[PDB]
Amino acid sequence: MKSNEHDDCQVTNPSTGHLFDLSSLSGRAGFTAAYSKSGVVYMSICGENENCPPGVGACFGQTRISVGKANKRLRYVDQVLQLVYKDGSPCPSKSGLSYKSVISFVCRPEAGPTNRPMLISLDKQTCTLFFSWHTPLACEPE
Amino acid sequence: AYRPSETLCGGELVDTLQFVCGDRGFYFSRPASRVSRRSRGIVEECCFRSCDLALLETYCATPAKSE
Repeated sequence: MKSNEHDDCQVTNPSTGHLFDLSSLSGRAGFTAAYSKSGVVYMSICGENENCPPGVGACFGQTRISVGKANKRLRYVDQVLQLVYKDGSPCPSKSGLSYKSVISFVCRPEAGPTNRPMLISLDKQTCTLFFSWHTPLACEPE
Repeated sequence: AYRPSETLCGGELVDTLQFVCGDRGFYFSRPASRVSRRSRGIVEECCFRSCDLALLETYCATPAKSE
């Protein structure tokens, strides 16, 4: 089949033929993560979150600012399942800039307290949010 | 997508403050204080003019209170 990459949140590992399906993590309610003391981020995997304006994949729930439109561009980059969202709302930090959420899925076969969107850091100038997620669903057994 | 305000007076203003200043404290509107720090800022500025993140970030609450 043409390309192990697919704009359907599913990627096959060319090394062992492990099919990563992230649609198993998809959802309309999504997952809620705590950011600022009085704020939570809405995030839906490969789908749009209904707690924020239609089309929104990532959004902070205070005023409902979009930090990524619900796209599904999953890329497999060296054990890393990247789910990149773009076309959010204009970032107030720099008028005309846009937010972006980078979902980074990492193999954690032992599971743990890392099976939750872990905000790595926010690149202050580029309005880019990095998210870690350690799960055994995203692993290929070596 | 088109919105009537590129600077949402209120919404984007207070949310950006609360966003990164949630822990530090956010107060750009100061009526008084015995420190004579009663100077409001960014409210009318970032309502009608375009602002940079620097302004709001270095404002936040008080500029030298993390020191």
